[PDB]
Amino acid sequence: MQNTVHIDLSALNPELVQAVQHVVIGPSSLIVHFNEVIGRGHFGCVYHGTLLDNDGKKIHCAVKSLNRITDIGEVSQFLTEGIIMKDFSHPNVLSLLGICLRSEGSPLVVLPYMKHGDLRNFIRNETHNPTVKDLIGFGLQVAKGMKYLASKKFVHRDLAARNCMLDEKFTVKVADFGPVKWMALESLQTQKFTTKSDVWSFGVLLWELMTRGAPPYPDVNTFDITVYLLQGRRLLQPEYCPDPLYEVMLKCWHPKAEMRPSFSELVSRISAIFSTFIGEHHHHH
Ligand SMILES: Cn1ccc([C@H]2C[C@H](N(c3cc(F)c(NC(=O)c4ccnn(-c5ccc(F)cn5)c4=O)cc3F)c3nccn4nccc34)C2)n1
Repeated sequence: MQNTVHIDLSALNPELVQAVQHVVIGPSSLIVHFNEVIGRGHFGCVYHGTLLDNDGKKIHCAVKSLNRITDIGEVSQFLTEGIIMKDFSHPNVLSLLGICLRSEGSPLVVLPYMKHGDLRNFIRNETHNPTVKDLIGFGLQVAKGMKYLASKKFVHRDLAARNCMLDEKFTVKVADFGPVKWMALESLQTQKFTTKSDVWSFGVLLWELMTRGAPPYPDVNTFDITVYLLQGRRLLQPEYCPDPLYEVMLKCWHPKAEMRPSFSELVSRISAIFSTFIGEHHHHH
């Protein structure tokens, strides 16, 4: 039976199994709402979950599972993915709550629940219609999360609005659901990624925010993005986007990687722009 698979934890890489052992969740503290699916694919599924804290109070979570398991390699990759987040501790970066290892079945990767889902779908929703200032604030939040990750020498490689999520307090968490329109020029040419190519992707993400989730380069199938960028062309300034914020976008797309601002510089510059735009806003950024 597929629900009787038993994983030999001693087959896993020693550093991986040490990391998993520090984040174990006892099954008695977790209710997986197997009938409440957040998202499903061929290989995995994410469910609503309830964690019971040490007072018996409820923590809403999301619980990742593998579907059918046939080899230890699938399990190792699944756990390695979860453990990426283990040492992330920042308000603007998605964290790992832990890993639940029942006797049988898939290991379960437990994450804090993000009430408002991914940032791109959130800002595209016509009944959310976020204000200019709140969109700037979301960008500032992403910049703060990326400043933290860059300080840990973590290169994201797929920063985009679709990979950020928004929780109940409207805190943005940089994440990766697991991308040529977001890639730096040098990454398109060499397939090498750095923090400076994350800065390029952040520029595109800011553009996504200020267009309320318009697809960048919508005609991409009709031209070559490398040629476009080599000839100096860039995404055009969104309507209602403040001029200094568009200049920030342009700096992120400098053809010379070393000339792009650091994420520390971006936090300072966007915080200045946020502070002087006096408009309606709702969220704590
Ligand atoms: C076809 N389909 C569409 C959707 C899905 C499922 C649901 C979706 N889902 C989700 C998002 C993630 F983003 C993750 N993330 C990771 O598993 C992860 C692994 C390793 N490293 N990072 C990371 C973190 C920070 C960083 F800088 C770089 N990487 C990760 O984020 C897991 C999820 F289940 C959630 N949907 C709604 C609400 N919530 N609430 C918590 C999680 C989610 C996925 N399927």
